[PDB]
Amino acid sequence: MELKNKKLSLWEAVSMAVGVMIGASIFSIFGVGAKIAGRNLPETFILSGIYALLVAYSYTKLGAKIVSNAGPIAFIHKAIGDNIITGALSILLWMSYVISIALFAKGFAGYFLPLIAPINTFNIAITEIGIVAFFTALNFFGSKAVGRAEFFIVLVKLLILGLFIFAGLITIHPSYVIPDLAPSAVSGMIFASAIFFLSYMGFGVITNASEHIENPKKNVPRAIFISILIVMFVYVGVAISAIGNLPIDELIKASENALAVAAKPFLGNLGFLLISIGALFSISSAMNATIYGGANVAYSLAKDGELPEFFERKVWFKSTEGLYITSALGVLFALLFNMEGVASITSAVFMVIYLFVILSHYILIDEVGGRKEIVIFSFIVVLGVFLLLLYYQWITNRFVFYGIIATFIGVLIFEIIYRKVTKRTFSNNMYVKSLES
Amino acid sequence: DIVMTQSPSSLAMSVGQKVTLSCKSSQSLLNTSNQKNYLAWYQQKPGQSPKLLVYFASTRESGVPDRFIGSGSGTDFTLTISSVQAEDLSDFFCQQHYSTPYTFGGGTKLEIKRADAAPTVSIFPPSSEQLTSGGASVVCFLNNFYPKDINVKWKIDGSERQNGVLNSWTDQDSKDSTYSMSSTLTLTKDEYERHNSYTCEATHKTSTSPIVKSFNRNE
Amino acid sequence: QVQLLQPGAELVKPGASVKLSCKASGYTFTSYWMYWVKQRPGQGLEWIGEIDPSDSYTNYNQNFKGKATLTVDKSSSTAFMQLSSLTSQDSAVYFCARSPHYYGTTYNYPMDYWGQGTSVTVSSAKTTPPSVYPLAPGSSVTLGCLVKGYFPESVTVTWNSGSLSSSVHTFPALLQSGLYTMSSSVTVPSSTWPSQTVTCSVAHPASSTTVDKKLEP
Repeated sequence: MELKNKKLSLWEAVSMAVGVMIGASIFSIFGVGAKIAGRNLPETFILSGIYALLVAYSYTKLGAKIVSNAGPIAFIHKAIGDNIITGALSILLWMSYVISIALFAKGFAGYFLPLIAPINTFNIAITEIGIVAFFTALNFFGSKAVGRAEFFIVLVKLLILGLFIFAGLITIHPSYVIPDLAPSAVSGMIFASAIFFLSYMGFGVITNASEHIENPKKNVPRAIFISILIVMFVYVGVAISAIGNLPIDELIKASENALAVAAKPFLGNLGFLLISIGALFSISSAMNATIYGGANVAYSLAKDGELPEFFERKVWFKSTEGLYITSALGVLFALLFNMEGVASITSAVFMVIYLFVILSHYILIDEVGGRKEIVIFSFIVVLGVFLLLLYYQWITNRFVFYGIIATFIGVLIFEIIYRKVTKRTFSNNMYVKSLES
Repeated sequence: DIVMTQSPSSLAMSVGQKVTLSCKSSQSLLNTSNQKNYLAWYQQKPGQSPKLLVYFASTRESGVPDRFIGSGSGTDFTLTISSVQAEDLSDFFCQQHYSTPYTFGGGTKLEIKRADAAPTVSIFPPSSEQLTSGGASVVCFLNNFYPKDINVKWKIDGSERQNGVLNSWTDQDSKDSTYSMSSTLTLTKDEYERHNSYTCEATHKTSTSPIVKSFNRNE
Repeated sequence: QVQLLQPGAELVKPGASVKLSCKASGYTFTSYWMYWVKQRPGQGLEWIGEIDPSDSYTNYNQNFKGKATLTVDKSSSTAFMQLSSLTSQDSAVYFCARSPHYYGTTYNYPMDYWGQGTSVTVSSAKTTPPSVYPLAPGSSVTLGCLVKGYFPESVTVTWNSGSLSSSVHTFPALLQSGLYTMSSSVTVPSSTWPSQTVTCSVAHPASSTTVDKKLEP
């Protein structure tokens, strides 16, 4: 008998990525971009988008020839074969989801409390543990149910943020928008663009779902490209409104719910509540997509060296212990570091993943096509942004610097241990057609 | 464990006729959220692996003839064979694929009814390489007859013999729905060579007169 | 295209063990369950257990707990069933069979692709190849092939390398004095024999034996 997976259309895939991207940038890390970038935030989103499109150049070329739910791990194995590098990168991919869950946990709390509450290390942890555990339990009753609502939640929050843009363009303060020129603000804008690389993390949910996407050779590259452009214009369109309606120092003060307060001067409490409600569900749908679509896929891949040919995406479909591990280390990253920390580690983990993808594109450039000049250029740009991020933490928050360095080593060390015990190998079964199908 | 019960035990059908095989389970095989019934039907031809016909109660497996139709829900299930063909002769097994341990029914045997046919009888002298090796056996083939009931009479020089006879019946033929039978009289080389007339007499319902095949050792 | 290779027969002594092999091809081995099924002569089918080839997760029928052990080898796409301390009860045909998995769902599936089954025979010593004797004598001519004195079961008799299969009768084996005897018949027109050629090929996998016999008058 023939089994077949439920396949996603182009726009369902686009919506999925747009959802996680908006939930991670607009409603989560916006406060960290207020402090570091200031009035130069619209430029930060443009600059981060440029980095993303250079990475997209590699992803779209590779994703048009190499189809796999393994995502970037297929590209890497097609390039440098099976080894501890490839294996550590697959665990790193799983980690990218783990740390993102922490990022969403903090963002949720940042809009939950100022809606219903004090703000402290204990109250934050309570709101964080409570929302993660709810999604951990959602596997057993309603992860599929929320997953069916994801497409609607995205359309609504786009209308919510869509009114936020055009209604804000009547009450703008053009004097607060005009870009800063001072060196410390310019370098601050550049430093923020490094932490805001994660703002375009749609690469993960699309490629890890590529075999569950209709006409994947066509619709995966398209989804990645369309999805970046939508959020880039949304980011900028929102960033201008927020800064040109509230003093930036008040936004740094009210960091955790930056957009909630920024609506009050021009929409009232009807707008405040709308942005607060719109934020919670935005993050909710982003978490559901990250855990049930991303983390579950990346975990089984790192654990087994391959993925099942047939599985339900919107539940933890295999190795349930991984669900709790993903949820646990998701809290362990939200407990230690603050929003700046989590965001900094997230971008660092993503960049190393992207660096090896651009390298894979270069190794396989004869097979997949593209210009060598652009690939080499993309590699250097991403490498520089990565170093800038590491240099920033080295001097600003050295605890986060060691938090980043330990992760890459810890992931590398665990891979050595895992490959010794289990002997797990990665095979081309990730991307080679199953013969029966 | 889920107990699977099949009915009837066996049925004899001529080509083109309709039959309904039933399968019963001690527990409901319906997944309340799925709305699916976890019941499968199989076909096992003699000496072969079971072949999947129907799954989830009513979905025909790829390549399976339209003549097989599954239906039912909960505890009561049906496999309809609208027009039994010569090839359909086999055991039919139901299996719950709902819950481990997975359990099969005991089966329903289907045999084919057809017109009466007379056996083609062939006698065979002990092979040259057979006797030049110790023993000597005389074989008689009774081919393509109906019904299955048949008898072989062996005669040494025109006198009855049944001491070293071995009788073997084929499974029903999947093409013409007939039976065939093998009868082997095994003797020692010494005893085989002390006689001349070897006779094989086939008695079958189709005639009161037995069909006779013979050979002499001096020919 | 999708198939499961099983050896035809295994002879083993009482108290000993066998590792029955099931070699998969045509599909991704680790994406489907492997089930195993026992069938004794004149009986129905009994599900022994299951294995997930990806992580070696097992689930057994209680009746076979401690009797059978299921393992896989991923690189060779092979599933194994070990049967322990063999008795007369364990002599039977053992099938391996594929089953769709579909992870994270409530759907369980039946068995779509089956091996040909290994007939396991539990007996003390005495594996012996068959002696193959030809059976040569209007319009049609019946030829035969006699397969005598072999242990254990079974043999396959094929005619003219398979090409002659239309008029073929395979007579079931009978046990006599610890040894098996079976027969095979073929029918051809009188204009196709003695010219052209008619040959019975007899295979006995338990002794790795193949014997050809040309039928001549």
